[PDB]
Amino acid sequence: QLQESGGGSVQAGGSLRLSCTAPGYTDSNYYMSWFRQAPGKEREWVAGVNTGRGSTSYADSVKGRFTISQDNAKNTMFLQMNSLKPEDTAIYYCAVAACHFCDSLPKTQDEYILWGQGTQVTVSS
Repeated sequence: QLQESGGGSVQAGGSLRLSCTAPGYTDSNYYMSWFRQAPGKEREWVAGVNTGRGSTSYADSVKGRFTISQDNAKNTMFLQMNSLKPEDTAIYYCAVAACHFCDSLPKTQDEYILWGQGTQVTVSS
């Protein structure tokens, strides 16, 4: 029951902005991460934000082209994806977990509690 939007197809070098909203999370601090999976591969962590600290982190394959930006509303985040390349084509998934210590952004699949459907991103040359 996450709200995800922004996916679609874009030419190579273009950009998209993925949006993710967690309805109950105006309370709490939380981890929110993006994972992606292309048909035939595992689901890799892409980027995430630790609202408890205020910090963001990125996988090396997207570092310098993907940035997370907060919203005025504290239960929503955006992933701005620039200079997209074909191998960024995949289903992108938002994931959220309420935060106790707010101690370190987790980078695997199984430590996140809430998941969306995923938005599909297709990059064509």
